Amino acid sequence: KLMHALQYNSYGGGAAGLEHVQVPVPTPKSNEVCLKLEATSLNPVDWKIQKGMIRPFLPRKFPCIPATDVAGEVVEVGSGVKNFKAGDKVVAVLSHLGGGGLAEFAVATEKLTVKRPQEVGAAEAAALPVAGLTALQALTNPAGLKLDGTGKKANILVTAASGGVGHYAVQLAKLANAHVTATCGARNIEFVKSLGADEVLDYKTPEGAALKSPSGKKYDAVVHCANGIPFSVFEPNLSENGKVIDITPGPNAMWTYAVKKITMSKKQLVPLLLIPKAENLEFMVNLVKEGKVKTVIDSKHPLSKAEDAWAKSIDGHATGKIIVEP
Amino acid sequence: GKLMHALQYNSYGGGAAGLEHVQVPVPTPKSNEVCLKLEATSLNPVDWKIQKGMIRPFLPRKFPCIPATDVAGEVVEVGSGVKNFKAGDKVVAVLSHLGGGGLAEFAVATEKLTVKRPQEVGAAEAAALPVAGLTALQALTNPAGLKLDGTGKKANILVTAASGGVGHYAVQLAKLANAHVTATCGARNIEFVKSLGADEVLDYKTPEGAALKSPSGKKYDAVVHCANGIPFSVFEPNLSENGKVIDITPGPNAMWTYAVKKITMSKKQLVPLLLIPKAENLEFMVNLVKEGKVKTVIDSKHPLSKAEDAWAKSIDGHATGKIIVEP
Repeated sequence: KLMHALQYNSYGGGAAGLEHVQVPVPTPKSNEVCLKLEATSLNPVDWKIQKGMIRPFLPRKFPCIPATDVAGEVVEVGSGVKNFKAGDKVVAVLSHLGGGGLAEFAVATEKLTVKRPQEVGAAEAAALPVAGLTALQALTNPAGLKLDGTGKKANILVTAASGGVGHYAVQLAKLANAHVTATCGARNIEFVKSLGADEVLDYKTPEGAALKSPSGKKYDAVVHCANGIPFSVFEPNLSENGKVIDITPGPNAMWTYAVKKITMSKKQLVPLLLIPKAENLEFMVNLVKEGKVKTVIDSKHPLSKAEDAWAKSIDGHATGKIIVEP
Repeated sequence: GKLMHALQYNSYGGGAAGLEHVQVPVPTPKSNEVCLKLEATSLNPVDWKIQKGMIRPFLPRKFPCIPATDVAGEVVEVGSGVKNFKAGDKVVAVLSHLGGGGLAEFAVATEKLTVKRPQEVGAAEAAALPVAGLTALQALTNPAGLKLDGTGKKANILVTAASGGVGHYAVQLAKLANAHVTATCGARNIEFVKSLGADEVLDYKTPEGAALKSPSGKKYDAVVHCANGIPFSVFEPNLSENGKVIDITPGPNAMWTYAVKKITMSKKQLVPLLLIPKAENLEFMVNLVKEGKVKTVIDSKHPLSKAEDAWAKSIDGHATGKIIVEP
C-alpha cells in the first residue's frame, strides 16, 4: 500500500521545493509503533534543516519527508512493543529528528510515544513535543524553576513570546510563579498578556530593542526564542549570575558558549539542546488535560496543502503552533 | 612603582619568536585577590593556541598579553577582603579568565582560585597541576562518572596522547578509580606510560594504534581524548554501547558536532570538556600529590629569562608531562 507525503530533495528549495508524493507505508521495527497520523505540527528547525543550517548531518538522506511532532492512532506495533496496541491514541516525537511527519503514516519508537487522553485533541497534542519540551527543559534545568509551589522566585524574560516555544514558556513560567517579561510585535501584545505575562515589550520600540523591563527588573534567566541579539544587549538586563538560554543554537552560539564558560563569566549563555523524554511529554500532556497549559493553534492545513503551512512556518509570524492534518 | 620581568606577545600568530622580554609594573591586588611572588609556572597547550588565534577575538582581552595561568608561589600582599591568606603563605593558583599573567615574577590570583601549598609539595610539581590535572579530574569524574575510591564497578578507559600533560594525569587518576586503562603514545614513551600504570599501551604509528584497537578486545566506556585529528568514526567501533568520547580542548567544530549528536540522540556521545576550575578540586589534587597517589611528571624546567625555549617546547607538542618556567 502507498501513502501521501511531502518531501524535499535537496537543500534550499523552501516551500516551492516541497513536493507531493506517494511512498510506501512504513513497517515498524520491533521497538516501534506505526501511527495513522491525525495531526502534525511544524517547528522552525524543520525548515532550517531544509535551508541547510545543519548540513551535512541532516537530513541523513534525500529525499526527506520533514517534521517530527505528531499525534495519531496506533495501527501496527513492532514485536517488542508492550505498552501500546492497535487503536491507542498517542502523541509522539519522531526519531533522531529525521522527519516522517508530513505523511499519512509514521513510525515512532515506543520510548518517544505517550498516551493521548480523550480530553486532549490531536492537534493540541501534536503541538506539544518539540516546542513544549524545549520550554519545559529551559525553565526546569538551566533556569532551575519548580512547577509546583516549591520553587525559587525568579524574573524571567521570554523573547519572541508569541511563537511556538515562547507561548509555552510564558505559561510554564507563570506556573513556576516567576515574574514574566515578554517581547513580541505590536499585533501580539494583547495575546501575550493573555498568556499571563506580567510585562510586554514591543520589540520595535527602543525599550523593546533594549529588553528594558518597565519596572526595572533584572532577569535571572532568558528563554531566548528570538534571533539577532548580541549578548551585549542582554548583559546589563541580567542579574548578577543571570543566564541567556539560547533556543535552537547554531555553530556560533555553541562556540560563544564554550569560551564564556571557559573564561568563567558570571553571566552565562546557555544553549538549549533538547533531550525529549516520555515522562516530560506525559507531564506536558497532563498539564494540557488539566487546562493549566493552553495549546494555541496558529492555523490548520490539510496534508494536500501542507506547503502553505511550511510557507507560514518559514515566514516566522505564527502565533502559537502551525498544524498539518493528518 | 617597582618593575618586574615578564614575557608578552603583541599580536596573533608570532609563535615563540613573537614572545618578548619586558619590564612591567608589579600588580596591585584587588580586594578579593592575593599578589604572588611566583616560584613556578606551567604551560598548557591552550596558552600558545590563544596566541595562534584559536580563540580570537575573545582572547586575549588585550594586547599585549603576558601568557600562562598555572602558578605556584608565595603570597606577598593581600587585598582588603582576603581572610584565608597572609603574607608568606605558599600557594598554588589558577590565574583568572585566561587573561594570562604567569610568565612574570609576580601575579595576582583571586582567593577563590588559590589553594594552600603544603610543605611536602614543591612549587614546580604544584604549578603543573591546575589546568592539566583538573581537566583530567573533571573528565573522569563527571562524564566518565568514575569514583576515586576504587569501589565503583570497573570501566574501560582510553587515554589518547597519554604522555602529555592532561594524558599523564588522566592515566594515573583512572587507575585510582580502578578502571582498566588503554593508552596511546609514541614509541619513545611507551615504557613511561606503562610506568604511569596503563594496562595496555598502543603506538599510535602502528595500524592498531591508529585504529585505537584494544589488544585484549576491550570496548571503551569513555575516552579522555587529548590527541588531535581523529574523526568520531575511528572511535565509534571501539566504544561500548553508550560510550563517550571526551574531547579535551574542543574547538568550534567539536562544539557544533557535540550539538548535533546530542540533538539526533546518538547513544555513543561526543562530550567536550569545558573546564570549571574549583578550589576544592585543586585542594583534592594537591593532596593526592602530597600522598604520592598522583605523581607530577616534569618534562623540563626553564628560567623566565629563557621562557621562549619553554614556549617553543610547548608549541612543538612532544612534552612528557608538564613544562615548567621558573618563576
